[PDB]
Amino acid sequence: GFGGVEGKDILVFTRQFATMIDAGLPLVQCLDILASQMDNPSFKKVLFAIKSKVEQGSTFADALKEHPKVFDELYVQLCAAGEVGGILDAILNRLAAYREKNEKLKSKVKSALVAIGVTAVLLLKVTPVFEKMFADFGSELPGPTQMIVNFSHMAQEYFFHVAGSIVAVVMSFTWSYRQPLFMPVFGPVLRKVAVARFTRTLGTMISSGVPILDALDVTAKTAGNRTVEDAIIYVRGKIAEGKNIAGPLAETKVFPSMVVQMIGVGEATGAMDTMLNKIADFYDDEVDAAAMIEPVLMVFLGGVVGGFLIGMYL
Amino acid sequence: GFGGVEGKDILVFTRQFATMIDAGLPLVQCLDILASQMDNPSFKKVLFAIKSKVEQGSTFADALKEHPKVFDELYVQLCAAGEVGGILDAILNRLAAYREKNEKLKSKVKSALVAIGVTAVLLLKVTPVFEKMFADFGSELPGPTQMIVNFSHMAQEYFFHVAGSIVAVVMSFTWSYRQPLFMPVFGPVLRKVAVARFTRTLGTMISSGVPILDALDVTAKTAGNRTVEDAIIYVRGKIAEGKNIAGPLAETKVFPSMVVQMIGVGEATGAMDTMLNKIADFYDDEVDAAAMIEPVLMVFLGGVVGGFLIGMYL
Amino acid sequence: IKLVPKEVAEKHLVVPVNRAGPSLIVAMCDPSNIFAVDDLKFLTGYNIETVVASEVSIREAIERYKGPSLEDIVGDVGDDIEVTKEETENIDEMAKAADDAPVVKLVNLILMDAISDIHVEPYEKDFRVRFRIDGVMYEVMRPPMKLRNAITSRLKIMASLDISERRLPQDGRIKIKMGGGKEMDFRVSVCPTLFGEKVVMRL
Amino acid sequence: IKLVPKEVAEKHLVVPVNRAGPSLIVAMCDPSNIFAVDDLKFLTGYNIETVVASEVSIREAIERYKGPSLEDIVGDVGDDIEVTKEETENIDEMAKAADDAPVVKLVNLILMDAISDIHVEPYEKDFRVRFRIDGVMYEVMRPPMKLRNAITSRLKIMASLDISERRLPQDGRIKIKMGGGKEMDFRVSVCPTLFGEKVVMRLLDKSNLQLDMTKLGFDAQPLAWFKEAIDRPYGMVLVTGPTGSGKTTTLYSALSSLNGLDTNICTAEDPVEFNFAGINQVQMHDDIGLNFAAALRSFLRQDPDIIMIGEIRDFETAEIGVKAALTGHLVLSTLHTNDAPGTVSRLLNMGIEPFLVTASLNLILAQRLARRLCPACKKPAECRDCNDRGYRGRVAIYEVMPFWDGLKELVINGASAAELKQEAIRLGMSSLRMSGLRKATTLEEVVGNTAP
Amino acid sequence: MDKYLDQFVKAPPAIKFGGLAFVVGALTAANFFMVIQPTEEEIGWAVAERRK
Repeated sequence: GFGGVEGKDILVFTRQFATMIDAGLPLVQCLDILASQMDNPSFKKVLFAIKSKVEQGSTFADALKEHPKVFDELYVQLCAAGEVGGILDAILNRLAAYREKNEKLKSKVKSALVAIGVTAVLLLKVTPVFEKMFADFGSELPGPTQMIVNFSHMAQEYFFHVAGSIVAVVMSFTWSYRQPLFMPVFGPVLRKVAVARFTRTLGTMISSGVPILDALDVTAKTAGNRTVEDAIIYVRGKIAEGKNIAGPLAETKVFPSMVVQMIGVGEATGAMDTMLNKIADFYDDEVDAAAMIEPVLMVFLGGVVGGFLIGMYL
Repeated sequence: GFGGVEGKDILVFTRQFATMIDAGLPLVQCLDILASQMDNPSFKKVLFAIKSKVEQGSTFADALKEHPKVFDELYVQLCAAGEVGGILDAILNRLAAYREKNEKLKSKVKSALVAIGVTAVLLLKVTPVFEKMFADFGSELPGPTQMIVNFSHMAQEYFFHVAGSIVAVVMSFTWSYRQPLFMPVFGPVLRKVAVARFTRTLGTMISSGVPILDALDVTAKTAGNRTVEDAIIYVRGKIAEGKNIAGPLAETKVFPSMVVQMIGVGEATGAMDTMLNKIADFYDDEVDAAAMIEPVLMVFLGGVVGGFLIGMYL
Repeated sequence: IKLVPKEVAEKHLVVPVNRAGPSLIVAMCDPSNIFAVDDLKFLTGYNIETVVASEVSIREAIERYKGPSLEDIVGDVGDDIEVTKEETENIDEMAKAADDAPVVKLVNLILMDAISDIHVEPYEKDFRVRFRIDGVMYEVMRPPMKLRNAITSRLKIMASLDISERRLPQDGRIKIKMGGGKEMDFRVSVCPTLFGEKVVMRL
Repeated sequence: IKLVPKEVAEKHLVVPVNRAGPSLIVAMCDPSNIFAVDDLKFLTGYNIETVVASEVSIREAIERYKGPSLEDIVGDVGDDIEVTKEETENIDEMAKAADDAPVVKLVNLILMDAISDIHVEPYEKDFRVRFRIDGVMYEVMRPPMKLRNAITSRLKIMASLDISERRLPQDGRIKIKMGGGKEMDFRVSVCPTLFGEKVVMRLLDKSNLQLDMTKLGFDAQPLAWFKEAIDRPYGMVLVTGPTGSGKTTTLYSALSSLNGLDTNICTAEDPVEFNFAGINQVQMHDDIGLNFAAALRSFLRQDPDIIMIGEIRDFETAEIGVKAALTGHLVLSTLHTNDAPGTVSRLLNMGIEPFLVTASLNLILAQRLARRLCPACKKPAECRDCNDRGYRGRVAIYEVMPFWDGLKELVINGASAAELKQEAIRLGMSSLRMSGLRKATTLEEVVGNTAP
Repeated sequence: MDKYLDQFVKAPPAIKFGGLAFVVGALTAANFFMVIQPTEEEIGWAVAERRK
């Protein structure tokens, strides 16, 4: 018996492979880099073993088959479908987006059938069960009827409470579904997520040995947010013209003073790889902290429960 | 009407004065340095004005009196008590520790009625509500009584469950209050805080113009953690013998590969001041952000809930 | 400091004043008196280092043992250089009336501690000077580590700077109120000067 | 450690003391006893490496017993050099009472691990040395890679530096508490030294050589009188020489030999090496983050009659130095070089001109090591700097004394009395002459008698 | 091994004698207890018989 790896940790590693492979590095060199940039041993250890099979000439799909407890049949088949069709790059991008959506969805049920499914049944009916069970403590409560009425009339009068229960359900479903003119002012710009991804990708390609300009040309093709893609094309154009990396960044609001000042050190130090790796880890942890997706649950959780109980009493 | 300054910003500045004054720099030169190293204008601006009074010959206590909205009566009196008794150095160290405890205590109530208050009620009773909900689903559960007993006996037998609920509460309160044989292995070593303080102190004395070795001799007397003091005495001893600063650091785990690589660039560039200032501000921001403070919550969260449910079951 | 009975110090007009390099520093008014010296050698059991001092200065030190000073120090309105010397002095006199209720005019020491070449090389080393006619000569002025350190901060501060282990060397200038200047080099601790703290003054 | 029965060790006075490179190290008092050796070979089944030891030391070790050490190591209050050796030792004794409850006085090894040439070339290579009489000889001391590495860090650290794969070579100096010095070259790993880590130590041993070293034939008494003179009227001098020809020793000799009791002298060194029996003296040492220039720059500032710079190696200080010479101080220092283009090249390459150095530098001694098989000879190979030339080749140098190695003699080579005249006058010049022909080994006493 | 053996020729007359003595002390403790218990039993049988 062996377990997989965390949702976070699959995420980081699938993202960073998709990024390196779409950069045109050799698959074995992609594998080496993410292993060598890893913080947990179990990841660095596996990825050396996956790479060891790839250097014997096996496909990535067949190399991941050595860890079926970590990469399930659906993951390998996605890889292998990409390898068979000549689309390994775009299926890894798909898998990275998949792993990101999976981790975010995990944090965000749990915060405040897997665990998400069992916890989501369990939260969706907790209250409405409470409710039915206070309303089953005997007869002649607030709002009931006597049991001798005809059933249809008894059930229709309680319709109030059947309704307050369904509304309670709809609410906890909404919290679980949501929760996992200046025209340019209205466009979605770069977020925290998109800066964290950028920084990880660049930290990744620099630590591997790619120059800054080669890493930026790859990244400018793999950036999801259009306004950031436009930002990064401008940063790369500025750097390729001979402007200093920290100065192309300083023109764009999305990079704080600390980010620019830290990058500006990294330029003079030949340590940009790592400046970016520490920036990226800082951002990835700020991202996963960012907490209102769990407090607003609980607001609607007990607020609806209490609204039911109040409802019939009155 | 004028406001004070932030808890963070009093902190940084009281620390860095205590550090410079305990170094034996002249008080006016201490004042100049922290003003000249400041990032906010309002701080650099005041500290030029406090220094302007000190160069007219006034005490630091009487110079801070020009900003009574920033340095309260209790702060000045501590300074003035230090100045009257010949202990200005040790009362500034006390004030720096005070300001650090004040900022940390501020972040840490406020963090998460705001959102923290609403989320903390909401987490503290979630479980104990679930619990009362499953135990209100009728009669003749695990451990109950029949309703016809006398109330006092019924309530006393359940005392088990009333107790398992309170314990659940105490636990989630502990996680919210805390959280905001190899004998040497058991000693508290250097933390993030202690590295951030060290780096700020050194960034501070180097930017002011002190050499590395003069700054290390002061710092080795003002380091609070004993194991770090022992580390820093070894770093200073190595440097004074003619070993290169990055090489004395590289022997000690508390300095990452990059802190060392960055310091190693600073040695060859004559920019150790700039390097240390940016290292320190990176660390100070990592400190105030700060991942095990959230995983251990959840351990006690569901672990206590489950302990209750099992408790009456049996 | 320690002697045999206070009475013996006063009778023989001698006073121990430190212990350094296994020897007891003894300030003595009559160093030709082998009876007194041998009495001190036998009673203390310590090897002596004799320092000649003026009789009344020894007596004064015996009786002080710098109190009247230990209190006048806690008077911020004295050290303040912003105040003209003419008035500052007055405070020190009137404040001194506390003990006996007179004005003492001109306390030499109380003033000496509030208001062409001097070489001060290390701890317990006699100062050397360059005299206008005599040139390099040794002097009867020595300071042990504590006194050295105190001088050193004194001179440093009056020259307007802050010498410390962080900034151990200091090249400033003293402005005597008489518009007269002097070049002061100075070192704290032993980090650059193994022989201890030290100062030089080219008047 | 392991033997057969404790009784057998005591009876035969032998003790195993380690196992290395499949062999059992056996300390043995009677290595001629083939019966005992063959008994140990048969009973252990192990191949032996025999080490002779004094009988009572073996017995003591048997009864006392790398373990007692494995615990005394975790005692920070021991390694600390800030603590006087006299007290530190005490802790080690009392702490050792833990095992058997006595005080052992003088644990040789426990001390040996806490408190003229040594060549340590590689892994598992026997150390070589230069003996005062025997010269190059092999030694019974070898260290495998682990022990080498450990020595290497030990010596590195005691010299005050941090050798590592990032900084694999290290050219420092050990300060023996007896004030004595030694030059240490050292290499970690194999990146520069394929044969493994390695170290070399050219031992000084000091308490500083005096002018009593016309015993050692290094400088003739006549020349030493000429320098005695020279140093009294403040002629500035640099001691040049290849590595370990005697530069620092000779310098320290010349300052030490003079009566410096009436002049303020004033020294700036990267580490202590200079001992002087003189009262008016300020000793200055480079600290963290200070350049040599900081200390000289601020020091010349006071009033030194004499300035001694250990050795010029940042020439930003060199510049301050020759500036000090042109105000008219008496400056002295050391420089690594073997002849005149060596130095001048070396001096000019951080921006002092030969007008400033050569014009204000008075005398330059050149030191050597001469070897004739096993004699170790340090001699002053040779130099009076007259000045500069307008339109030139510059450095005008009049060689006073050369050293002929074929006869081991110092010859005067065209120097005349009219050269060294450079005196403010007749009475001054006369004083120089008297010291020339008119002008007890310990430094304290020698200084004591030049003083007079 | 012989140093221990001459520690055995010097001392353990004393140590063997001592061991014998501690043993005989224990056995006398035991037999005194084994004469105190029949006393109690005997008083008991007295109390039964008189009740008959």
